[PDB]
Amino acid sequence: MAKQKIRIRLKAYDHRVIDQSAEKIVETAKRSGADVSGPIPLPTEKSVYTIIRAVHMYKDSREQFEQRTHKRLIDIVNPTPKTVDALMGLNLPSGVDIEIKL
Amino acid sequence: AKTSMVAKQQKKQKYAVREYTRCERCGRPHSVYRKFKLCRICFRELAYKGQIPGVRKASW
Amino acid sequence: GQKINPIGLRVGIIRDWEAKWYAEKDFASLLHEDLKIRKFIDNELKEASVSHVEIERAANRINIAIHTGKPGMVIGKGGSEIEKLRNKLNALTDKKVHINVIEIKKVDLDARLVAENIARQLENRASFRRVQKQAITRAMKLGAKGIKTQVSGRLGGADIARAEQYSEGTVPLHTLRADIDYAHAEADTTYGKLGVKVWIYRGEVLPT
Amino acid sequence: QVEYRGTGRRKNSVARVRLVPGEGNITVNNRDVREYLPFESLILDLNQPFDVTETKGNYDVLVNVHGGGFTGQAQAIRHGIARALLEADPEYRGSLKRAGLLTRDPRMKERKKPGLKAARRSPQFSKR
Amino acid sequence: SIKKGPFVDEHLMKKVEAQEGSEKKQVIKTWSRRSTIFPNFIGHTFAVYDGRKHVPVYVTEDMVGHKLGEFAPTRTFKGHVADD
Amino acid sequence: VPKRDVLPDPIHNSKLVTKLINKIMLDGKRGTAQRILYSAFDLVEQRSGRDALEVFEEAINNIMPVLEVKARRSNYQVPVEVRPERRTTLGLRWLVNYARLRGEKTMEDRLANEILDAANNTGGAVKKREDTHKMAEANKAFAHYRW
RNA sequence: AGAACCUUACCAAAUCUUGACAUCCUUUGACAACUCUAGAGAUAGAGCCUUCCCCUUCGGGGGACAAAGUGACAGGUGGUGCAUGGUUGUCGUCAGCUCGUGUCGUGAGAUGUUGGGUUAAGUCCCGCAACGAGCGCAACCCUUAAGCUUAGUUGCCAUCAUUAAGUUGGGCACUCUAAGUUGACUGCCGGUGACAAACCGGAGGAAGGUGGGGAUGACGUCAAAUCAUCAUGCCCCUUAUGAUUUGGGCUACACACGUGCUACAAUGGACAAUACAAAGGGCAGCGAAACCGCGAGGUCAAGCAAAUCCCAUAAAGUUGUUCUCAGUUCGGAUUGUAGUCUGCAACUCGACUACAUGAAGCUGGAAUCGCUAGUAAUCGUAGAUCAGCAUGCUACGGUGAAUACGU
Repeated sequence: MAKQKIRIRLKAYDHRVIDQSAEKIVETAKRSGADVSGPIPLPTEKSVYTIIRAVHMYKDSREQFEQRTHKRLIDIVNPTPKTVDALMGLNLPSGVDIEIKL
Repeated sequence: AKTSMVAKQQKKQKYAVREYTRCERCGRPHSVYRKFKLCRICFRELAYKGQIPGVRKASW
Repeated sequence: GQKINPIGLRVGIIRDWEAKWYAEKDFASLLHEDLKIRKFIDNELKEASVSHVEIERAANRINIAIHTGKPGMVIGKGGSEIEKLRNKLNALTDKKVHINVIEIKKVDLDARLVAENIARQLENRASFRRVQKQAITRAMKLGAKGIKTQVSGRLGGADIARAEQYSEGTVPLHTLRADIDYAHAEADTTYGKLGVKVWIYRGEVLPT
Repeated sequence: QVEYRGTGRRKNSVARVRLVPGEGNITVNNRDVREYLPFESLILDLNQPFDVTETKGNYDVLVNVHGGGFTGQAQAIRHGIARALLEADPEYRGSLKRAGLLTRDPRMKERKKPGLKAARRSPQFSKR
Repeated sequence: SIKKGPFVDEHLMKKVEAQEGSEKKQVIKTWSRRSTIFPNFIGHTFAVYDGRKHVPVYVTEDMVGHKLGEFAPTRTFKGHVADD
Repeated sequence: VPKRDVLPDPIHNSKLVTKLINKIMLDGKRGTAQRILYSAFDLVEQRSGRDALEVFEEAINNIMPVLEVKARRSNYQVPVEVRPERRTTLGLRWLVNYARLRGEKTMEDRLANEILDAANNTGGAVKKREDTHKMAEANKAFAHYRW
């Protein structure tokens, strides 16, 4: 669908750090403008790594692992160079992976 | 031995794959992941350390 | 089994990682970047006796901080040393850094420091027992709810290996809100090798 | 006119039931009940709500649904029905809760752990 | 099999060209695993390295059903007491 | 430890059908037993014109043990009444298990023959009844003065 | 959690000595590549050009090269797991095991932790020369069952219009997605019970007596396993117990053993139509459409770093036609031929399709294992390891039961 817009994606591994950071960049988004979109969730993909507790043998007693990956989705309408600075001004803390986009 | 096999899998090769992708620090080839290039035990005993991201564990 | 380390259990809830950076799925470049950091620090550890170093990593930079009981070893007199270490680091890290020393507080109650210490007295052939009783004793003055302290191997540089432990106070272990400082060590004198397994418990707290 | 609406959850499925007053004639996904179930002639059990509650019946029905086999979602049908008949009048709960049909059956599949393989069988011992 | 098409290791051909256009041998050395028969290689006496010591085999015209890649296995009697 | 019932089945209207189909369901294919049974209650009425409940209910009385044994200890064994749950469970259990043992090629002929012969007090179901009720309630003298 | 080579440790052959490789001193130097020759490669034999790049005032300094000397050296899948660290099974998630103070006893030891009652639980009350503490069970955390708020794209389309189609206008009502919080705790009622603990039943609610599950594994035991993940004491090898390479074998074959697959057919077999998932992976990788070919596959190239697009039809099932009990249109082994892809090359030893073959076998003896409800039984899907290769492993859902008299 056609519209003037900003959109980004975040990624990190902790719902608290990611959602407080979302509170930052939403606050600063509408700080310098309007028409923000909230911190829209995403399915939060996962992984798995099954390993045997072992050195030599005894495969029956296996072990697992995983790496959750939050995903967050934000949009803004009516761009301007100021909310740009709200994007590239504050990501902090920096376990996040921002990819500023249009 | 394992020491010259480090050199084996390090050098140039005649073609694409006579290779094996073994663990950086542990000299074990088997039971290795491409994502990390760490062997079986070593990823685990480091996984406990709270070093690599991340949780780990027990939700599946 | 049999037992495990708590740190891979308490992690996910009540401790962040010792290493942090962007995934992008390319880990190996950056994790095995971290791996050499994890090597070289030994040549500070030998003089410093540090607890743990973090690696935060923003986009274009690196930011770490080493937890010590001995700052003066690493800071240099008036900064003579950490710049030198940046120089010997950039040669292999091949990228910039802001190495930023951190002090850990109630400074010597910590685990890897103290485990390292008792190992140190076992390096010069101290008898085993006084090490452990004095460990727990000073620990209890400094404030704590309970400690365990262990050794393994051939004691007194002697016949077939054994293991003991002199714990005091409550050491809540199978619970899940503890925030305990587990560590481990090694030491050789003449016969095999001697490790330990320190533990503590110092009150219940979350990272938020 | 007016209709009522409650969901249906069971057995890794999801049903969005739309309860419209009518004679009773049902087309899930714009498709009749017979046209959706193999074989199946246990359909009167989806009309078990209509025998005990809104006796004898009936209301026409619309619904959309996906996920899980035919059974678990055929019985995901029931819960938005009972809930919706209680949206109408809480009168009907007393004969429902002495029959159930509303407690969204919490049971479903179970993870594995070593012993189970390509089909669900746990292992043997080494004899002789 | 083959992805279109037949082939040779192309050290074999380079040898046996000079061996063959002129008078031939009763004897050859080789490794001959990445390679095979086709009409240039008949009559000459190749010897695949069996693992211990290459054995002379003389090619025959009819070696279309059999090939060069192997003639005398590494198993070599048997390994077992009984037989076929 | 209680039973966790099966509700009705309205084809043809009764519940013993409901308990029946589940035993025939070899390897979890409930529609096949559903079909062949329901057709069995078409054909049993077709041949020997009568009601499905006449042949079915009457047979599963005729093949239904009411006295029975159990062992314990030398080799003694108590004669024992059958609970109504196990009563029908045995009727249907041995019913299908021998209905197999006829040996026809057809889905329903074997059954209609089975319960329509049982309803005539013939067939190995009835013979099983007579054997169990033979060894039972003939040696009652020794094992009866107990639970 | 991937044996053509590689891996691979083992064998034959040609090969090497600070060596395959790492640090140190000298000695230099930024580094190198393409062809010929000989060779199976390893290699060298020659052309050719690696070329003081960061800093120089003629030297120099440096990451980094260098061939040679080269003593310290290096290396050992070389032995001892009954010398060790570390790591892991097992008794067993069995419910227990221990310490202080004090008492008794000549003492070893006992006392607590015993008895009554009670529990899945050394769980808990009461009583008692015993009082307290710890480790342990429980919780504490993840996941699951319902609801409330928040947020609405790639998700959804209820109101409507439009459409191959939610594809787009519009919408966030519902579903959903992931975040915050409510709830279940003998907790409310009734009886029983030493009034107490606790047991039994009643309501409510989505969910009642640890609600299902997971993770978690006491003191210790088996001188249990591993020196071959690694680390390491001792001992041993060194012009070879170290090294490079080609080929080979780790996959043999009179036999037994164990694990698992498909069969011994009418709930069945062949053909045709037809509906319902969940979860997970894809950047030098997913391979859409269309085209060729019987087929594996091939051309071709759109979209795709992902709620977008591809993997990816889900299969079982349901409806139909035929089959009418045969070693059969049962089964699907073995063999020959013709072909597809990957890799250099599929000969030992890859996988795959097409044709033909058409094995043993018609429910299993003596003995024997699994399992108490989303379980067994049963169908298919995804992934890791990965140039190619999983009947195995892990997770994913689909259909879905009988019995539990009783100790």
